[PDB]
Amino acid sequence: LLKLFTTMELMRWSTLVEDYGMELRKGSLESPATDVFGSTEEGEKRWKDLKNRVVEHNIRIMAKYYTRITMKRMAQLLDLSVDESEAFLSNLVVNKTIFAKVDRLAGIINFQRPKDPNNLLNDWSQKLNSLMSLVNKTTHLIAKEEMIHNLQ
Amino acid sequence: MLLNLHKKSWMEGLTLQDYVVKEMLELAKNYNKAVEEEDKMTPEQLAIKNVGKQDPKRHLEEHVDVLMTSNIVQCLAAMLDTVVFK
Amino acid sequence: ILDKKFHGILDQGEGVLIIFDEPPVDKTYEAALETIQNMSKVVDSLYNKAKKLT
Amino acid sequence: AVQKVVVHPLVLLSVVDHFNRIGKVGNQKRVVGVLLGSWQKKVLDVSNSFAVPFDEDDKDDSVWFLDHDYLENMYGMFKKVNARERIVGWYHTGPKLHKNDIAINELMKRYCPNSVLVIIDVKPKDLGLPTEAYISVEEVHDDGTPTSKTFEHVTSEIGAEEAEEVGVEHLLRDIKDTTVGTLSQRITNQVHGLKGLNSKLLDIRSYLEKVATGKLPINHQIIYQLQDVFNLLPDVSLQEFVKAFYLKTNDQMVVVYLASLIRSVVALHNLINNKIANRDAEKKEG
Repeated sequence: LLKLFTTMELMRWSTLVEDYGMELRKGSLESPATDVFGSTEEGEKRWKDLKNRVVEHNIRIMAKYYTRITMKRMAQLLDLSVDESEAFLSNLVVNKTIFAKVDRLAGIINFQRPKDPNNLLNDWSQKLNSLMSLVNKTTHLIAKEEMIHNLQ
Repeated sequence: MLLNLHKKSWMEGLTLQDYVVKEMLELAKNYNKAVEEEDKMTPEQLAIKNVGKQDPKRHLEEHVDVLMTSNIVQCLAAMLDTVVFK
Repeated sequence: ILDKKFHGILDQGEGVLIIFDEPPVDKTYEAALETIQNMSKVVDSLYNKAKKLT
Repeated sequence: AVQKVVVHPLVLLSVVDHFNRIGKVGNQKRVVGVLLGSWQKKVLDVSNSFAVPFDEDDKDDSVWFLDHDYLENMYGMFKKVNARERIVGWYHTGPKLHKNDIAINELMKRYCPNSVLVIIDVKPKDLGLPTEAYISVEEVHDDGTPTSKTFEHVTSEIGAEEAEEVGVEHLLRDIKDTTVGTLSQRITNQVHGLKGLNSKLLDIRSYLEKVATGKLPINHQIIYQLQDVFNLLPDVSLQEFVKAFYLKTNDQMVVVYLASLIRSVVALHNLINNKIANRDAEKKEG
């Protein structure tokens, strides 16, 4: 359960279904497994909430980790089907909190920034961030020159 | 040495650390529109008649040097890629 | 798209129908509106310029 | 602890005046003195300092002499006239560090735990930056010796204060603040380019001298580890910003369209005023 909590381990959902369908069998303790999983009611919607969580978590971490991606390879790497991703991503766009992008003619889809409207921070990042670290390299490589010139 | 440590300290930038380049130009094109229309609205009302009246109110419109020096800064700081890089 | 707008250009083969424009560009507009009257002034002054000489 | 400071050049003339004390009478040729510090914030502040009568011999290079009445009760008189100012560290000349540095470090730490000394120069014709600041911590080594109090460096800087240039900037008269666009940035250009790549020529030269006969920076592997931070850009044989091809095109785009439009409007400023004002005041013949 803590293993599910930081990138969730890019896995097959049914292995976790093994690991958490053992819990209705597990011990005399069965009522948390009843409330979450062993219910033919809201707990079955909690099963489907775990489905929601796994596809939603693929969205949560992979929407950081997207540059360019095909459609159906995504659809089968979401621990689910291909055409079922129609509904299974229409819910993730009525999620409406991730700005996204898909193409159905060529399959190349993509979750990214709104298409480079401001080109500045490339220049700013390189010049200011790295090259001001490089003008600090003078300030602290003369310090490390003094470090090595202790014994020199 | 205090001249050195006045235009090296008491004026900002210890010269490794200046070469704001762009967001100042967003604000500066705000400048170079807002200052511009006021540079436009006034000299329409210059002495377009033949009057020999001699009593000015003085405001000295012109707004040249802001444009000039700020955009020399903008061009030679847009140079920074081709200057510091290669 | 025809009569009204929300500036959605026909983006047939993308899959977003991207709705985009930059309405503040009006520094250039405002400078054009300047030039139009700046040389109305200059042309009005040309009468003095080509009149008081000869 | 100590990270950056605020230092005002009254300490600098308080170095140069004791340099005037021991220069013409020069026998031990060095200005070593005590840095009083109004320790306010994590940023440090100095408005006072005094130079101890002091010597430092060469043989065994650990013979050295304070003056503990001049160190204690002069500081007490100073605390009476200014209790805000207290001790924070010291200073010396002879920018080549030596072995007695760690001994006066041992004694400077018992007055203030996070003390900081100041390497100075008596004639900075530098790039430049002014005088130095350290930090004394114990990292001992990968070696296993008894405690190594090796001098770590604080990035030094300079602050400011009201009414402390009143006659001096009056005497120089060569003050030129608003001229950035012709000179004030090309000085920085010359400076950071040439003076940073020649410090980098000392980097390649010194570290290829370590290649030949030297330390060859093992066990301080932060040297080439931080040259990797330089090596964010490798620039391999086509100089590799052909992905920044269009990005640099879009960067040239904005400012050059600003140049074209705005400088045409700058012409529209200049020419009209020049022609009208000149034609008026020229055709008025008298």
